[PDB]
Amino acid sequence: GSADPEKRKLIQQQLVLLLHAHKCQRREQANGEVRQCNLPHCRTMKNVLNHMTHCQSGKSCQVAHCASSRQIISHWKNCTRHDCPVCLPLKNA
Amino acid sequence: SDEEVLMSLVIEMGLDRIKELPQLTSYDCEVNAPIQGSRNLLQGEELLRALDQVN
Ligand SMILES: [Zn+2]
Ligand SMILES: [Zn+2]
Ligand SMILES: [Zn+2]
Repeated sequence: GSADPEKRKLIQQQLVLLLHAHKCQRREQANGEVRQCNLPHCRTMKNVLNHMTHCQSGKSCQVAHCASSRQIISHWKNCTRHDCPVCLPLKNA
Repeated sequence: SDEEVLMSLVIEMGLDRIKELPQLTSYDCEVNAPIQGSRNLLQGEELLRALDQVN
């Protein structure tokens, strides 16, 4: 396809939210079954993360944010791009 | 990626402000966020371990 700069901004925002939510949830799983963070959409992406761990629909999945989140996460893991317009804020900051 | 950095990015990017979160599509993600061809779309609990500061 053709890269849209705006999609790449929504993608990196969803990535930051996924990374926050994971860390948030890790800080919760040690501090009790808290689920107290009120950041917008934080609860949402925590439930998305737990969905896709035990999910098996894969790309067939229409649960909001599952397919996309799984793709964005997989990218960020392997993205070694110097220049990447998605990851550069997170990798280098 | 310190959680301190991630909170700073969350606030610099507007995510602390109430919003609609768009439901991106797998297609728009495969385009604008390509996997290597590794073709390794992480699943199971490994998919969470990735997020633990993986390079
Ligand atoms: Zn949170
Ligand atoms: Zn799913
Ligand atoms: Zn990247």
